[PDB]
Amino acid sequence: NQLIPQAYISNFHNRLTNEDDGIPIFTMGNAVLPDLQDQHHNPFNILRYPKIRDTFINGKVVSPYRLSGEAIMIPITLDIEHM
Amino acid sequence: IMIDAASSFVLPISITKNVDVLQRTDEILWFRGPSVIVNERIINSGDPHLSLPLNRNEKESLPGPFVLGLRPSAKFTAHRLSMLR
Amino acid sequence: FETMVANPIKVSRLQSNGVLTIHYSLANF
Repeated sequence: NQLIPQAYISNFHNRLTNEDDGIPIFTMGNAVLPDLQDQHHNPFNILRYPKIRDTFINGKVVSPYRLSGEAIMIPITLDIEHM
Repeated sequence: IMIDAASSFVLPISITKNVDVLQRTDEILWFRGPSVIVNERIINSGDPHLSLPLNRNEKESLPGPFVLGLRPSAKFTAHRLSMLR
Repeated sequence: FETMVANPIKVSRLQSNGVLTIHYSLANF
């Protein structure tokens, strides 16, 4: 028991529409993330960081999507308004 | 013969003014029988006061109950406190 | 004072033996 499953959280669209994160895709201690600070082997400690209970509370469950001699590179722009 | 009787009771009136010396719950616990006072826990199993040998009306006022209770002598306790430090 | 029926303290044997002292095992949101 007491182990987190390895997947099933894909909280990406809420950070696309967070309005604090400067992502230009959509329009409509003192550290922030514990990637240098140990937590003495309780996962519950990671719930003190304000951007990480954001990904457990506002998360969802996703299902995994399943699937020449010289390259020619072409840049492609994408500009679509939608709702 | 049952086992799971309550055998302790508490009265509702808070009389907790002069009671800091009794056994409190944390009120006052009131049991269904008295206590039992035991003088000394360890019996002294030899000692012809108690063993009664079969060889050879007399009274003897022994000092205290401490004869019948295996007390250590003080020279060992001082030796062990010297061995302490 | 002689009409003051006392309150039994029940022990409830399974409470007396081994009671320990759930979100704090982080696997259940």
